[PDB]
Amino acid sequence: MAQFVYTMHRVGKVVPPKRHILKNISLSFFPGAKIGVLGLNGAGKSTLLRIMAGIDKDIEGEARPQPDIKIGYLPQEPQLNPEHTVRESIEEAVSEVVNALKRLDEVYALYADPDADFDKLAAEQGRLEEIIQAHDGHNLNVQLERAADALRLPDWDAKIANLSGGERRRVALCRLLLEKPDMLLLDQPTNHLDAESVAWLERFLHDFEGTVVAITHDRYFLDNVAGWILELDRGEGIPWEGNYSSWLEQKDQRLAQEASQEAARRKSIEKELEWVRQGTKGRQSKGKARLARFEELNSTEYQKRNETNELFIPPGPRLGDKVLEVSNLRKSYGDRLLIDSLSFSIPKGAIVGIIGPNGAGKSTLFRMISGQEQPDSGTITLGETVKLASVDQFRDSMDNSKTVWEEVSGGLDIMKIGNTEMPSRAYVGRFNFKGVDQGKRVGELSGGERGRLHLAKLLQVGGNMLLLDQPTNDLDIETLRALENALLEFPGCAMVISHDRWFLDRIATHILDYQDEGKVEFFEGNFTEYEEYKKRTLGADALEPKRIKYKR
RNA sequence: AAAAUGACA
RNA sequence: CCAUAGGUUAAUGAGGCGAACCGGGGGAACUGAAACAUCUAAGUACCCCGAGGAAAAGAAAUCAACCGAGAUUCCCCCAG
RNA sequence: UUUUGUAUAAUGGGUCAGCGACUUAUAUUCUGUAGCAAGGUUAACCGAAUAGGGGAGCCGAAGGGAAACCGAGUCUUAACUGGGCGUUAAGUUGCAGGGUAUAGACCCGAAACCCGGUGAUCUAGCCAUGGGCAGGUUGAAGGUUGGGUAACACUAACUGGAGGACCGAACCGACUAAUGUUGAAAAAUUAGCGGAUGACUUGUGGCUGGGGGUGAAAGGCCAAUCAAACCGGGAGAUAGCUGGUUCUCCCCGAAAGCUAUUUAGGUAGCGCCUCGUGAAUUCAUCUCCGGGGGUAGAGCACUGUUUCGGCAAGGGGGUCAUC
RNA sequence: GUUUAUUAAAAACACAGCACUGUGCAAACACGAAAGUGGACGUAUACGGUGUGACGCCUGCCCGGUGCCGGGAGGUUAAUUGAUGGGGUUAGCGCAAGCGAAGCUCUUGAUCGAAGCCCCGGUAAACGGCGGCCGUAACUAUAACGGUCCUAAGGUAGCGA
RNA sequence: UUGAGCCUUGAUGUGUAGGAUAGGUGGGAGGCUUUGAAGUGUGGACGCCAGUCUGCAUGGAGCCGACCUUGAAAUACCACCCUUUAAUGUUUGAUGUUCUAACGUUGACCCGUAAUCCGGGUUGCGGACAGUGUCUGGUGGGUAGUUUGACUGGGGCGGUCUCCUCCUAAAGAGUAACGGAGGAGCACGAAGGUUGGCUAAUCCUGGUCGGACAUCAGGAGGUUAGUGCAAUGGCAUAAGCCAGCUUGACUGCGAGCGUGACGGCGCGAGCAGGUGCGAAAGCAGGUCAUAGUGAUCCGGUGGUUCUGAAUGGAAGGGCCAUC
RNA sequence: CGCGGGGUUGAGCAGCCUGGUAGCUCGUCGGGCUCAUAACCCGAAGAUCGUCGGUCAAAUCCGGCCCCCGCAACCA
Ligand SMILES: Nc1ncnc2c1ncn2[C@@H]1O[C@H](COP(=O)(O)OP(=O)(O)OP(=O)(O)O)[C@@H](O)[C@H]1O
Ligand SMILES: Nc1ncnc2c1ncn2[C@@H]1O[C@H](COP(=O)(O)OP(=O)(O)OP(=O)(O)O)[C@@H](O)[C@H]1O
Ligand SMILES: [Mg+2]
Ligand SMILES: [Mg+2]
Ligand SMILES: [Mg+2]
Ligand SMILES: [Mg+2]
Ligand SMILES: [Mg+2]
Ligand SMILES: [Mg+2]
Ligand SMILES: [Mg+2]
Ligand SMILES: [Mg+2]
Ligand SMILES: [Mg+2]
Ligand SMILES: [Mg+2]
Ligand SMILES: [Mg+2]
Ligand SMILES: [Mg+2]
Ligand SMILES: [Mg+2]
Ligand SMILES: [Mg+2]
Ligand SMILES: [Mg+2]
Ligand SMILES: [Mg+2]
Ligand SMILES: [Mg+2]
Ligand SMILES: [Mg+2]
Ligand SMILES: [Mg+2]
Ligand SMILES: [Mg+2]
Ligand SMILES: [Mg+2]
Ligand SMILES: [Mg+2]
Ligand SMILES: [Mg+2]
Ligand SMILES: [Mg+2]
Ligand SMILES: [Mg+2]
Ligand SMILES: [Mg+2]
Ligand SMILES: [Mg+2]
Ligand SMILES: [Mg+2]
Ligand SMILES: [Mg+2]
Ligand SMILES: [Mg+2]
Ligand SMILES: [Mg+2]
Ligand SMILES: [Mg+2]
Ligand SMILES: [Mg+2]
Ligand SMILES: [Mg+2]
Ligand SMILES: [Mg+2]
Ligand SMILES: [Mg+2]
Ligand SMILES: [Mg+2]
Ligand SMILES: [Mg+2]
Ligand SMILES: [Mg+2]
Ligand SMILES: [Mg+2]
Ligand SMILES: [Mg+2]
Ligand SMILES: [Mg+2]
Ligand SMILES: [Mg+2]
Ligand code: NA
Ligand code: NA
Repeated sequence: MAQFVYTMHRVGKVVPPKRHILKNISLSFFPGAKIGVLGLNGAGKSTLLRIMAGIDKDIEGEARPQPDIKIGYLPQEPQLNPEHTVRESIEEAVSEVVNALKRLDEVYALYADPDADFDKLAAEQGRLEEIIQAHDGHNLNVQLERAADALRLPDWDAKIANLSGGERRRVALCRLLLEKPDMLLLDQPTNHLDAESVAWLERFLHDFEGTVVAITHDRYFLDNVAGWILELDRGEGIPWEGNYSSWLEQKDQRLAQEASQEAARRKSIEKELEWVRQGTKGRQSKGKARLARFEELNSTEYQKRNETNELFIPPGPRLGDKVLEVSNLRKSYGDRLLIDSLSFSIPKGAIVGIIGPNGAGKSTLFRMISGQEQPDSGTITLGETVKLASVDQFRDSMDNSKTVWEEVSGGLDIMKIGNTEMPSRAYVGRFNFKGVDQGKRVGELSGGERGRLHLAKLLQVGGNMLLLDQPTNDLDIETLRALENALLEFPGCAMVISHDRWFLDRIATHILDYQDEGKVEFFEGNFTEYEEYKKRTLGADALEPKRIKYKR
């Protein structure tokens, strides 16, 4: 009884093609409930989040929150100001209190003035004597000095342009949170965070009540916090009570049963078609009712929209012994040194996984490798046979006003990958972009579809020193494993930057571990062999967490 | 663990 | 001994019949809809119970419209 | 009579005489006639009552708009120089008539549905009771006495009298043929045929009732009637379907087409007929004038097809670098 | 032995025998608005239903469809229950405007909620089903044999114009 | 045995730096401490792991406030506790086991009674189940009511049913067959409106890769080109091709006509209010035209006090737009 | 001929599924293992997707031509 924070009733949704990404989803939520939303890229999870937060009311059905609840919505790709700084971007969040202090000091100026002393005050200041109290505008200074510690935000002077990818998400998380809301709706909240930040956030989420609906492709992240699982497969809402391991078997069972029913329906249709095509045998019935039943049996069902399979990677020029060695590399920004005295040499035909904290120079390394930057010391020495192909860390380089096919190919009926040409339509189709899904504008694309398309567009240079900067951005399990199996077959060299060590556990052959002081160390092997190295030359240190919290 | 066959003189 | 159930005994009443009309309990289908299932035929035919010279109803928890009328029953309009 | 069409070998009629089919309330529209006339007229009812009262009410004299509302105007519209509907031409009540509506609705005619009752004296099954089956055969189990065994088993003679057993009359049936089909008979006669101690047959009396009975099962039987008995009622069910429709004279006089249709043999609007009113040199023939055609015919520049020339691509079988 | 009384007496019906299935007794089942009767003054060696039809030798493979039996985890799931949001009215604050307490009403429908169905097994003397194309051996006549596709399984014994 | 709620008792709340696990206001202040210390073992939950709460060991008379070096201060009552939970009460819900008193008894005995019916009385056995009533989901040819189109060179099977183009079609319009051939159930915020500008297919000669055919140059050419999609009629003033600015793909009307049996469908100058393009004259109420479709009823969503059943409101209607 | 289905490597089959992407098992050819052959291992080849033709795009759509495989020919 009681409770019942949020409700959805027969909430359909129709997209321009014709299909219903959501149809007949009727369910309710309760205080202090954690829901994890699963599905595939295209299942409608982000649209459901937008509806639940109330951004869009173009539904059929009802979607009601209980009155007097604060809703914090974290979207797929939060948009900030490339002009702002961290200080003036975070300061926006607590807006009713900065103006409260400013106006209170101005009223402290104007109150001693004998002009309308009993008119300009009783009507105006009184509306602020509690805006400074309920929100507590006096102690925002210590509030920020404390809340900065937990996230370990970038420096206040830092600019958004100078900010790195993970720190940007950190800032956005602080901005969203500071409102102290009840409903917390997040769409993939841990896109760029490392082990420390992800563990901290998934402890804080579990502690924090008020109901949290989280989109996540990460089994380990979901297991800690989720008390309920929403499936959201093909326009249906399947609620599961349990953990990921128990739900995965039920999902597989459902798929197997649906395939069996499909086969049975096929066989029935063959059997009835034979009778329909038989003769007449005299002046007898032929059964108009039976004909109507057979005609009704010809219905349609949705195949799983993207059971995407192994991607395409076209290798290019043959590559020799020199694989762009690096000697005495040192990098800094003003006085902030990222890397000092780094020297290594990648072998031939290897995959090199790069690991480290947020804003430790990982993207900077690719920047100076691709010629965008320069080294403050030493030199990187390219091999003359080396072809470069580096994937940008951010999806935000496409133009949202163009079609998928036009964006990838360039408006050419035949483009070329590497040296051989092959048709552009086939080249895109190799990335599971069928002819129907060809026509959607790249601004109308899910996160995973956008990532796949951007990867497909950039990988057409036909190079052989693939500098992947987090290709595992918004990839599902099957989408991830397709590329994970395609990469192991790459002839050329692959340098991969990522935060999820489980993906790298299957593909990495060389390791670049970042550390403090700007220390970057090379290693040859996989992560189990790295653990073997640590255990052979060990050190007793496991006291990672402290749980700073936010409020006093 | 698997292991079939070889015209007459 | 309880006491009830019960069995003889007396006087008083009703049993059945009859044409129509009347009140009550049940209650069709053919037909029309140019087929038909909601609907109409129709609370009609028919069955059953009960009286009376008539029977039922009947003295506002009724209408009306800020003006008012005064139980019930039947006839002519309202009005197809 | 029905038809495109009948001497038709298409229907109906043996003949006379009698009977037999467009009617009757009410309502509405039009026509003729009669009375009053911007008015006309009453209903129920009262009444020594076809009179006289009764004007409740109905129609008409004003329309427009969905409505408020306005008013010889109104609606539309922000508004019409507009545009739709109206003003400017008399109605109402009887009588007679032609239509339409609700009633059986011009008359005769179904197979069928529903309701209440009468039927198991014929026939289905079953229940209680008591009769019938001439005559002649065959030899089961069993038993006794002998043989055989340690005992059995087995065996021989005698005896015995079983059976949906055998042949065959009464009795019960009904396989073949002939006769008879306005019969002797609304299922029989004649010569043959099956069962004939049994799951038999028969007398008397009971029980099962109509969407129900009973059925050694055929949709068989339930009073000569059964894929739902008979009698009465709803009931003059419905019939876009056949048949029939009664005295006389004068005038005019068609259609078998289009569109639509659960529609093709029905119906509805229009085209074709008749009666009445009002109107224009209204309409028809002919001569002259102003028109636009793309048919018949003709033709091959075009779309195609068709031969014969002289040119000429270009090409194919061999001969070739037989790259 | 029985049957279409009145055009069909039969290969049809019945039958003894066989099998499956239900039924623990106030039995299943049938006639009955019900009381109550038959079953039966019987009691699983009994009674009802269905198929086959003495006797002899036998009765092969398939649980995919459709029925039946068992399971209860999960999905869906009625009546009841009426939390919530929206709307109407208005005592008042205003006296232009608008807001709107308590009550009363219209609507919306949170939670709870069984059997069935989905799902998991069995069952064929339960209703039923029981394959294609191509090559191959001293006359190329045919295939003991092989290749491949599909099925729930590919017709066995015995018969066969 | 338990889910859930409620009320009271306890406990828990470690950013940095003051002192070191500290949630908020307190109200203000030293009082707590002696139902026997700060101190001496450790009980145990937890921890961010320094320890702070707490069972028991003798004695049993102790800490801080205040100063504040940080934003804030001193666990030294009680308050809705604001947070986790830990309990005992406590209401409700479920799942169970036990009982007797409703109820069942087609178990035994007794009486009415000379009665295997019925009733009553004792006694067992079940027992809040079973059973019945109302509501409700499933199943339900066991039973009942009906439907199952038309054209058609007889019916059935086959084909077809609405719209557009050509021919049949007889030089106005219309005109049939199960006659001869093809299409449609759309698209376009530009492919629409103006203002500027431009004009094709094919063939030849020359020329880098490059040829039979890509781009370039100049000659013949003269619409054999093109139209957003079938065919016919059109198109150079282009209705074809290329750009700018654009929203007339406007609102209310509409002289007068074409075509339909009707429902309806089509063309339309001009008038009023605003609008775009152009220097203006002017053009623009969709697309070169002809297919791209569905009446009424019922209901949904916006606007409008037109109406609002005693009155004021409201529900519900009406009208306009639309599904 | 009235109505349906089919045609893909040397054999049997997918892929026609709403067009951008020609595959499978056996078999042919060349090596290897073995005294030698089968089996087994390794490596290759080839298909105008029946045909005439008409969608940016087909094996995939549609019309036709060719051949093959089934079905129906009822009431008198
Ligand atoms: N205009 C459009 N036309 C066609 N498809 C569209 C259009 N707009 C959205 N879609 C489709 O609707 C779906 C929206 O999915 P959504 O944005 O929820 O992402 P997701 O794949 O469910 O989740 P996530 O990216 O967060 O992992 C996608 O499949 C997207 O392609
Ligand atoms: N132009 C710049 N000016 C100042 N600082 C910069 C600039 N570019 C990068 N940095 C700093 O360099 C550091 C590394 O940034 P980088 O882009 O390499 O991040 P990263 O390690 O890849 O992080 P992430 O996890 O977000 O991918 C950060 O601290 C960032 O603020
Ligand atoms: Mg009497
Ligand atoms: Mg009728
Ligand atoms: Mg009729
Ligand atoms: Mg009386
Ligand atoms: Mg005639
Ligand atoms: Mg004739
Ligand atoms: Mg003649
Ligand atoms: Mg005659
Ligand atoms: Mg004659
Ligand atoms: Mg005749
Ligand atoms: Mg005659
Ligand atoms: Mg009027
Ligand atoms: Mg009937
Ligand atoms: Mg008898
Ligand atoms: Mg005998
Ligand atoms: Mg007989
Ligand atoms: Mg005889
Ligand atoms: Mg005999
Ligand atoms: Mg005899
Ligand atoms: Mg008879
Ligand atoms: Mg009948
Ligand atoms: Mg009648
Ligand atoms: Mg009659
Ligand atoms: Mg005449
Ligand atoms: Mg007819
Ligand atoms: Mg000619
Ligand atoms: Mg016999
Ligand atoms: Mg007979
Ligand atoms: Mg006979
Ligand atoms: Mg009994
Ligand atoms: Mg048999
Ligand atoms: Mg259930
Ligand atoms: Mg029936
Ligand atoms: Mg009827
Ligand atoms: Mg017909
Ligand atoms: Mg003509
Ligand atoms: Mg003409
Ligand atoms: Mg155009
Ligand atoms: Mg121009
Ligand atoms: Mg134009
Ligand atoms: Mg056009
Ligand atoms: Mg009112
Ligand atoms: Mg309204
Ligand atoms: Na998303
Ligand atoms: Na980065």
